[PDB]
Amino acid sequence: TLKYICAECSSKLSLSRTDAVRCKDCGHRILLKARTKRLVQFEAR
Amino acid sequence: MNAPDRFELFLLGEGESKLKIDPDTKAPNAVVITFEKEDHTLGNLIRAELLNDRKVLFAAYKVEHPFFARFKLRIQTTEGYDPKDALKNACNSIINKLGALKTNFETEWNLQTLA
Amino acid sequence: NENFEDFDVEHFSDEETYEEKPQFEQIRRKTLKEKAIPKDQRATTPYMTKYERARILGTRALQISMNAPVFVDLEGETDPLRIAMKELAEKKIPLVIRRYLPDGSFEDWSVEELIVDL
Amino acid sequence: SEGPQVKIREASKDNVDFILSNVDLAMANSLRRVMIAEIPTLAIDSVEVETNTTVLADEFIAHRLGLIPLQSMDIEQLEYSRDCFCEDHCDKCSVVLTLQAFGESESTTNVYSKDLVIVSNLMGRNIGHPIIQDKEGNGVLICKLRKGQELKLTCVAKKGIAKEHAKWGPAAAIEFEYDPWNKLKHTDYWYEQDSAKEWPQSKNCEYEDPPNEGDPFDYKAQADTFYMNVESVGSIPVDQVVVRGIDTLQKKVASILLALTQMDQD
Amino acid sequence: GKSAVIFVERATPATLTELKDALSNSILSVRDPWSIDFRTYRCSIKNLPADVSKLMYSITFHHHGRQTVLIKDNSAMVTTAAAADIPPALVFNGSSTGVPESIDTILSSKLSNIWMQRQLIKGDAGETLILDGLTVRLVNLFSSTGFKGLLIELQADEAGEFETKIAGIEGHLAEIRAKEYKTSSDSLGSNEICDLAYQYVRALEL
Amino acid sequence: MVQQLSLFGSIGDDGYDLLISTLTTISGNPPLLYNSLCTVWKPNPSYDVENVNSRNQLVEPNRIKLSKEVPFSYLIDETMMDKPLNFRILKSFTNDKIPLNYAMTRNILHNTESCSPWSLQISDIPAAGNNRSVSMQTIAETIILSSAGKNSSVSSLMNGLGYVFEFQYLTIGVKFFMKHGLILELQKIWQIEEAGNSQITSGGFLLKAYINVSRGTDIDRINYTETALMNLKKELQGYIELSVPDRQSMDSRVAH
Amino acid sequence: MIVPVRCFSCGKVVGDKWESYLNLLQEDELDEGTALSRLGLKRYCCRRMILTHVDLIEKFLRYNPLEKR
Amino acid sequence: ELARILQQLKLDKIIHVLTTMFENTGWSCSRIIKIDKPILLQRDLFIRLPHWPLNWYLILSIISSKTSCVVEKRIGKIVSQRGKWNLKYLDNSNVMTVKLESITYQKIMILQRTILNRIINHM
Amino acid sequence: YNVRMDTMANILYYPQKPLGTTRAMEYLKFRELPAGQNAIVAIACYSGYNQEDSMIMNQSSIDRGLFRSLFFRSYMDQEKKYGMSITETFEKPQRTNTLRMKHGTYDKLDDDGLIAPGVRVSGEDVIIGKTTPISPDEEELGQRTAYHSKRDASTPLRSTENGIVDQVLVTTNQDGLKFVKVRVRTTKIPQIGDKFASRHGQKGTIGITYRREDMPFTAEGIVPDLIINPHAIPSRMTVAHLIECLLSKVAALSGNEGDASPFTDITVEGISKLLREHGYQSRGFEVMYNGHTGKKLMAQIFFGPTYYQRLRHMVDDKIHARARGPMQVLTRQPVEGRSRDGGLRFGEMERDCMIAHGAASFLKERLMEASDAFRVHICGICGLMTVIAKLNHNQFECKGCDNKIDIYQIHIPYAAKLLFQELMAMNITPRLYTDRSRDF
Ligand SMILES: [Mg+2]
Ligand SMILES: [Zn+2]
Ligand SMILES: [Zn+2]
Ligand SMILES: [Zn+2]
Ligand SMILES: [Zn+2]
Ligand SMILES: [Zn+2]
Repeated sequence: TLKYICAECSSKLSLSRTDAVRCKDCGHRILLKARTKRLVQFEAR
Repeated sequence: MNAPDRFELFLLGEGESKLKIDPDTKAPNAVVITFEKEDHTLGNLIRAELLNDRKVLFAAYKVEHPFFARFKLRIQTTEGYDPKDALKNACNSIINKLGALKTNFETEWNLQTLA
Repeated sequence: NENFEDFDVEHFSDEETYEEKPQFEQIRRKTLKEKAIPKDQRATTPYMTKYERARILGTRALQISMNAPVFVDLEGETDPLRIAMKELAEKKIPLVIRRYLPDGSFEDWSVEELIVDL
Repeated sequence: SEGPQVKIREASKDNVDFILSNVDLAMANSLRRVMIAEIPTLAIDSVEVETNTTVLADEFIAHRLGLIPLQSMDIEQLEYSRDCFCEDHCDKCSVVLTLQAFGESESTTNVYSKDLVIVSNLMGRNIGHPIIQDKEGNGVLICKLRKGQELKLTCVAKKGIAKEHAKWGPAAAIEFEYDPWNKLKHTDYWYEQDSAKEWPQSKNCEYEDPPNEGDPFDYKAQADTFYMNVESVGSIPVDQVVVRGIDTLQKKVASILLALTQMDQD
Repeated sequence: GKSAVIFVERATPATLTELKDALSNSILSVRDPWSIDFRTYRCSIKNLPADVSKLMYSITFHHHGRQTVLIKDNSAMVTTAAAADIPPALVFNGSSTGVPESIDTILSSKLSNIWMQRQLIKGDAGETLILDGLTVRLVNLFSSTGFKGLLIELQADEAGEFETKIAGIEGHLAEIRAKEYKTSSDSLGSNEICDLAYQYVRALEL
Repeated sequence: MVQQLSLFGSIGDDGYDLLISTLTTISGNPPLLYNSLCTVWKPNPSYDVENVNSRNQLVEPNRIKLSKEVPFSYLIDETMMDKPLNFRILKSFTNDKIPLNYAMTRNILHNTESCSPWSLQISDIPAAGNNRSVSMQTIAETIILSSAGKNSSVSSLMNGLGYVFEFQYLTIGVKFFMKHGLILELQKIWQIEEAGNSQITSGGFLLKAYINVSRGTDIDRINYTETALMNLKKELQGYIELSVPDRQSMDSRVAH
Repeated sequence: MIVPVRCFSCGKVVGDKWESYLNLLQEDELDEGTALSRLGLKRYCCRRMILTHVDLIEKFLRYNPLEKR
Repeated sequence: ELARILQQLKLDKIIHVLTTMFENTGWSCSRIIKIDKPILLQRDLFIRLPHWPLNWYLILSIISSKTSCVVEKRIGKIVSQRGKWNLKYLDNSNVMTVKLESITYQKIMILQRTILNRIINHM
Repeated sequence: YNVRMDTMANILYYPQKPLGTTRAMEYLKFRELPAGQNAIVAIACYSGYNQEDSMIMNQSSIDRGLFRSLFFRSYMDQEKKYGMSITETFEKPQRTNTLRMKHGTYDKLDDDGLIAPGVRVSGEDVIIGKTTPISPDEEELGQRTAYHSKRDASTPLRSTENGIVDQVLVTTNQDGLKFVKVRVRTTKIPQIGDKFASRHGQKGTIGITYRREDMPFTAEGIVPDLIINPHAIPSRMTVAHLIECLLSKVAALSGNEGDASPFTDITVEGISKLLREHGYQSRGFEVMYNGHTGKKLMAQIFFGPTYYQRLRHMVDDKIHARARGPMQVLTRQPVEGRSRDGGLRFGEMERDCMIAHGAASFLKERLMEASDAFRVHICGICGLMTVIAKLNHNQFECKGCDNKIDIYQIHIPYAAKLLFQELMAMNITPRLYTDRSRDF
């Protein structure tokens, strides 16, 4: 449901609530939540 | 957090004017003019031009605090001469000098051919 | 938490040093009317002290802020502290100072008769 | 014409060196201050980041993009965005640029200011283009990408002056000299043994007569003959820096005149 | 009558007195000074449908009884805040409370969840000049960065002959060396004040 | 920024003439027949709004009302031209039958060029301070003078400002301008609906004694108008009772 | 981290000179002062802006990207 | 002060009656114009009628005393630059002094029939 | 640092290696990971805003990036299983079914109870959303119903801070429980009150910031990034600051790095000579001009680059005010810490300074109306605070004394009431009486 990236193999994953928080490709247990899709405003100062 | 907005160094706020003039009771025929949203760039120019006027007895300015973009210009003139009129003549002569400066720089830059 | 090399001295921290070095009548009785010293034999100064001036100004300013009648004419002054200062200046503060002597006796000195020399 | 005289010694694309005579020190310093702080310039002010997978922070890149110099020749034809009637920004008050950078190469891909692409309508004006000065054709090194890294963003460039932020300053450093022989004695020279030996002569000492060492002090002499070297960042030509500084100071004095007359006629 | 406006966007601060000096040969008289403010309101509704504008222009003339006109999507609303020009019926029937308040301050105080003020242009210390059978009326427009443009307001008390006069004023603007003026004489649909406000909107919008 | 120093009450229809005579004796002024069709507009439910405003203070949405007169030829039902317009005509108006109907009020609202003058009134809940013996309410009002354009109807103007029609009522009554600026109104209220009119003040007249003060900051003026209201109350004791109505009743905010 | 766009003191654009500075150092065999002079940095503020810059961005880039497309 | 106000009234009644006689027959008298010095007590009026060339005026300058009051008639060319009025040309050669008891509407019509020719002659 | 989830991290935008450097630091890798910038420093009494170790920084240099820094703060949270049904969970809470929700926004959270990286957050904004189950059918705070099955145990951002969510890391601990770490990134831009030090014991805060047109300037248009006061030099005898500024000037002119190792044969006369063939006054003085008027300053200014360090004491991390706020559980005095919206200590010797001033009413207002003003009832028979007071029924009674008409009202600090009750627990009777018994 929500988008995650593995720590070192950089694989994209979709996680629901009941899913265990682990990587399905290499078995690593550290996942980073994805960058938001919305545009983010920065003043150039 | 407490830093002021940097456009308030030159942008007049709501309900405030560029100029305000108060009479000065310390000396006869003298005014104090508060220039809002201006600084030393204008202050030194206007004061030094007012001091070139022979009918101006006193001309000084001060920025009382660097936090606030305003300065106070005290002008005292001879009797029968309005300090408002002295400000007008000083500003007009500054305008004329700057126009002559712009014209001279145009002519000399056009004379330059290595650019 | 915090870990800083800038030695900010722990103020009000003397108990470390404490634990380091721990080893080494005739004229007036009760509350009778005699406690009131009469006006003719008052022995205190006729001058208003700095503390008397401060508390009279504070009390009068508090009363003026809480809408007491003002016994001077106003010159456009709105702040109760300067209204109280003007009332002190031309002596229109209807208060008295009860100066307590160490034996429990007291002297009543009105603000009108006290000299404001400071 | 009668007034301040200009004698340009050296002229270049990004430098003008000139002598400014028959003028007051207040006028010369006010012109220097206006050129530093008061000339309107186009610079990137707003950054919308859609993708940033770089090693640099978002506002790091945004600050760099704000400091990128942009062409500002027709900046008077652009309008202040706070004065414009649009909601946030539009073609009348801003220039919209786009940066699209991807690491498709095995080596490090440099993201330059030449990769900024104007996507708004310029309406035939001469603003918005990043300034290229070096011979390689690249601009300022904005970022660096490893393979797989992406930087995807949109800039909104609005006009401003350098008191609001120094990114809007077009004047770099401004060399300013008067009285190279200290004939007015506005400096008292610190020395150990001999001030003339220990203090190097300036390059403008060749354009004035040296003191005769027996003549007395000239108490009537004032400060004129200002040697000024204006440098251009690149946003506007350096002669336009000087000329628009003069014009900006003139509009300030004219605004003082008009405010004075407006409250006089009330 | 009939009204029109000319807005000279790119002009000097002294263009007012220059145009007055150029028109001085035809001036019949001079009247009292006037003032005006031009407020811009943006709609802050997050979900607005298509074919609706978020712009609302609030124009307060300190002449014409100090009246404010709101313009939105070619729709005008005339509003007053003075007690002189209230109809006596609203005072007598208890709908009004004697003294009104300005719609600008009510918008900026208690209708600010819908409309937010962003731009304020104040034309103060203006002049009114009476020509031959006509009224021109000048002011310098002040946005937040000082001067914005020159404003000329054409008033005529007959409407049968107006195009020759407006062409003549445009000609005077031509020999005062101003060629990129925006001239507006459009109507709505329709009284003098609301047509004037719509003309002001069309002139000030590029 | 007006404040209405107000008291409220009610009478039956039988005591209406007795109260008219009594107030005529009190004031020395004859009663003044008046009407004001009040149309009420609430913010659009399809518009997502923010609780904050242009500044950082959070506010509630509020119903804002538009009031104007209706000519009495539109309230005469072609049967009472002969009797003059006075206080005596309010005895006939007891039931729901009013000649002003929903179709004609819709015609008035939609202007089917130029629009009639209106009064735009915005009122919050009265003050919560339980130390004033009279109901103090804050009302901000403009006078909408005229309109034009192809979209010149005042309903569509209210939609442009973002407010849709909710309900409307016609009030008809008589008022007295008595001593020192006290306006005492005595009125009937009918709700105008497409399903039919309804007499809200069923079988009686509503009483509202109010004073408008331009500066509610002027505490001396507030106290003077308040003690004028209590002087009227003391003069009216025994016959009719003046009391402060509920602030929940006088609140015009949109509930959620 | 990466070369600054402008000199801190005066605002001269120096971020376009970093690659040419490195090239003048490594393939023209110039010493650093002559390289700065050939770039045109005559004020020592502009000279130290390039001379003292420690370019840590390739040290950051040697790490694998966290989000890879 | 009463005497100064009375002499002000002396000149102002004459100014009013001359303005009335000029504006009744068709002269567009100007009050938008002011001069710092027009060269006893005197008062100037710059009269113009819009059927003869631009930027030209007739200066009617009354001079008054306790006894006798007369008026000088001159022709001038006044142009305004940057809000300041300057007399580009002054005609002190063909100047005549007449009295208010001697001026009449017929002489004003002769003045109309003369000033057009004079304005044509002055260039 | 980009892959390290440190609790606090401060990174310079543009670290610069020092112009004046030692031979020792290239084994310390100081030229590879430097901790400062070479700021052009003038030693001048310019405006009086650099006195008592204050400094004037260039606002234009600040705008162009002088001493700008990234600040990273990591917030770690866990969901733990206290029992069977008592388990914490990461979710986006809803006000309809969750009790004690914080007044900050929950809208930036996603379905997992976490904010995606890249989203701007401000103070008191919920960044980690956690709920814990509670016992149904209770009565607390009035706003309690049967729908509130959970209560909020969320982690919000620090109330004074803000920034951008840089990274969100979701993993498992040793126990297997899910736990998250949220790194939020902000930018500290230098401002008045930020602390900067040179490498010679010369600490100081920014006194004021001037723009370039207001800064003093040389004949070449060089303005300082920093003005420090001449009075910081002679008493402190930091001659090495002057020598390093001279050496850094020579190094910047020659394109080298200066050898500033301690016990070498490197002299001020040699550095001055090299500065002289670089065409400057040999002792580091330059003729500078006043920025306000353009006139030459009568004194010539010691001018040149100096290595300065941005210290981590920023004024925004230290500014703190409290009108009213939370009270401590025990003493009901203002709590400790600026992060808890706490009070400031009015200690014994601050009280003693007030005593020496003679401000008795201000002292009483500080100790009572500003910390803890507690009303308590005693009786005339025993001085104890064991008087049962029913203010709604207007009924006062003391057990034991059995008196109901001899009740006195006193205002004491809650700390004083706690002291008296602790004495009562320790079997001391601190009987408080409202009348005197013996003479003075
Ligand atoms: Mg200290
Ligand atoms: Zn993996
Ligand atoms: Zn725009
Ligand atoms: Zn530089
Ligand atoms: Zn007891
Ligand atoms: Zn209890």
